[PDB]
Amino acid sequence: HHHHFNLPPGNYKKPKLLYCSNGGHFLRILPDGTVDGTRDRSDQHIQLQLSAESVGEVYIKSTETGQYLAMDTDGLLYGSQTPNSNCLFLERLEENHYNTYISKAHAEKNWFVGLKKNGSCKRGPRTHYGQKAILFLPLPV
Repeated sequence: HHHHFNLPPGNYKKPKLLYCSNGGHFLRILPDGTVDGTRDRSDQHIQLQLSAESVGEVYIKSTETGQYLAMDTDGLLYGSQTPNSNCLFLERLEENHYNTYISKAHAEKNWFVGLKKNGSCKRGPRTHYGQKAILFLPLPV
């Protein structure tokens, strides 16, 4: 493609929690389709199942509700009931350590999945390489 191909180690067999180093929040997909982050590890909407379409391309689904993480045309994250092209993310390693997710549908603009220090999701255009907001650490459930 038009991006590097350094991939993170690990597999997709088990669901995971995506911990964002920015404010220490776990990515969360609420039932109402809202996406944000919470520090509460017992939350039932932070358990995410990642699966790969093609190598380096993944879907991120909440095991609790079955919703797929998706980014709209204006760069906002939301939970989609069905796995369409806007639910695909390029899963890449960053700084030889973290996981980052670029919206495939908007990869030319580098719109990343990201969380602010206050736990609210960042809007695509507002994300950039170099921010802690886009840096995630996957933890097995």
